[PDB]
Amino acid sequence: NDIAHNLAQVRDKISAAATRCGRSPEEITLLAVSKTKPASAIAEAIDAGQRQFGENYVQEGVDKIRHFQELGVTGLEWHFIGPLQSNKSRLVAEHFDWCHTIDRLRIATRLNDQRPAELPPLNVLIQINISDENSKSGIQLAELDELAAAVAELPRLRLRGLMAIPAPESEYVRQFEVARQMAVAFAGLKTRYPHIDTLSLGMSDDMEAAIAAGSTMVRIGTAIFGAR
Ligand code: PXP
Repeated sequence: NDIAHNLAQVRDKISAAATRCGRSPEEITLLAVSKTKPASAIAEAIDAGQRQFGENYVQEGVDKIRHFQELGVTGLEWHFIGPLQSNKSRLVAEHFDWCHTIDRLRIATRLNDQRPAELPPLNVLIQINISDENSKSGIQLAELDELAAAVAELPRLRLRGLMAIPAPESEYVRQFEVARQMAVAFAGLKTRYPHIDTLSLGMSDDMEAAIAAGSTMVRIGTAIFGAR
């Protein structure tokens, strides 16, 4: 693999997908999903221009984070995008800049209470289980309003929007409709809540549908770093 080459290609596809549907490419944030890839591979991405990285497992994330802190690398943004058990919340709160997987209030409160006061608030997204009946992550859409309100008062967090890991679909129509469900909910949150600007939605194979539907952040793993 040439990570630098993949980055530019993915970025071209992102830019193509945004322009094709009348969006500025500036609206879509590329989040490089570096789970199960060595810090050397992240380094190749960092050198090529990538600054935003997503990790699914806490210790693996912190190692990579501590590592690039020691090298002195600036302007990085680390998103934790895997499920978050209670006993591993302290590590996420101390080292990450974003968490995409808030799906119950006890975990949000722990993250709030373990977040060092010198750090800016942890940017958090509420995860919706929009279409996956084999998953236990994410709330139902009916729960969004209540959970968003509870989480919105936590002063060491900053509620920024919604995330969803849709059940896998092959039909492009279903990818788009499911993503549109999320964008509608995102839209509705934004009419009421301050600084709702992030809809984390779309991976390597449903990128186009997700961007057409209104996603602001795609989470690309395979098309950048190869397979896992
Ligand atoms: C939460 C999350 N986002 C993004 C990805 C990236 O998927 P892909 O490799 O197809 O780009 C993954 C892979 O597990 C993921 O779990």
